[PDB]
Amino acid sequence: DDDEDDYTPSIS
Amino acid sequence: MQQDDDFQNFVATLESFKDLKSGISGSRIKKLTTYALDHIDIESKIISLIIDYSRLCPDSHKLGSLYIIDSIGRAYLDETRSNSNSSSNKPGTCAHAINTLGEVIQELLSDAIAKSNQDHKEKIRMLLDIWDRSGLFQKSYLNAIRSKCFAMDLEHHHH
Repeated sequence: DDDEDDYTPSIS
Repeated sequence: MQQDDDFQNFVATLESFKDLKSGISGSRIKKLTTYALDHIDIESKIISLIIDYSRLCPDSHKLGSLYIIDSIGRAYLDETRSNSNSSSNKPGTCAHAINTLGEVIQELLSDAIAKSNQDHKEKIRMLLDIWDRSGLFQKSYLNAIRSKCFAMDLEHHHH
């Protein structure tokens, strides 16, 4: 809801 | 640093996830993830909160539990892989932390696949590839992680 909702990690 | 009242901030951050409908909170996730990196000495209570949150919490919070576990989990192996923290006491390092998850990650994932929706299943799935890139040993990718039982318990189509 609040904040960086649905955060996403990533790597090549 | 240890069994101090510092834990309260880590608890209230976790509780702040429980308060959300999506259960995800990227900056807050990074807050307790960064304090966990600054101090592996409390990995014991930290690992206890992710497994307990991920098991009890709702389906969206299970997705968010795996975001936390991905952030703190990989960063623990990476940091210790980059530092002398890979050669210290068992508890209070990635050693006991990845060891603890290595025996129960099957509970968190299998339940999360069965509880979470197809889009959430995919977020976890990219997290598994991200964990295979990091090399985390918690690769308990048994058929329970496929959760094909709860998939047959529900409607589906692809033809």
